[PDB]
Amino acid sequence: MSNISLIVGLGNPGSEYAQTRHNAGFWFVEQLADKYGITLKNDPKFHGISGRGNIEGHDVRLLLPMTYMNRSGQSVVPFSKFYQIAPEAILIAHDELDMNPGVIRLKTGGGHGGHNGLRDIVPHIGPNFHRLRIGIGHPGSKERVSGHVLGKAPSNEQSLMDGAIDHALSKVKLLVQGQVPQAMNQINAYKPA
Repeated sequence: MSNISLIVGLGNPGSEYAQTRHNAGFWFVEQLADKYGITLKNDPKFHGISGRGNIEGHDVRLLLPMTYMNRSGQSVVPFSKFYQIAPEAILIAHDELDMNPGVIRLKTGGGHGGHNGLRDIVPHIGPNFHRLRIGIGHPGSKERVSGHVLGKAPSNEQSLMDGAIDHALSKVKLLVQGQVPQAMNQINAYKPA
């Protein structure tokens, strides 16, 4: 398998969206960056914030599009093309409505599953990148999906998500070292303590 060399977190820019569920991807990558001392800087050429540094012995790029969620491909696509990074070396972390808080899965391939950030990316780089699906829960009905992803979770659900994100963080070494099947087993087995 390919080592993961680019890790992307999906979300919206600005303080008003920083704590919302739809930024789950941003939480993972920001926390990963600070865990390893990687600095995320403004990178207007690619419509995002990005960084590069050593994670567990591998040189890894980190990216947060600043396009707004539904336009995320305007950053992920030219960035990965410029550095010639194949989809198979990419992991994209994102909120997953179809899984509850505290559930987290690593997935390879497939389509966007209705996720409007992934909808903007699959068309242009294809589906064969890896995804870290961070469960944010489903509110109950189609009509409330937007207010749920665009809202801040209560502290109980937030702890569940943070516990799930902490677990995936501990598996990133397997991902960057090319061990994707092991990482998938070990991430996917998580259940809150």
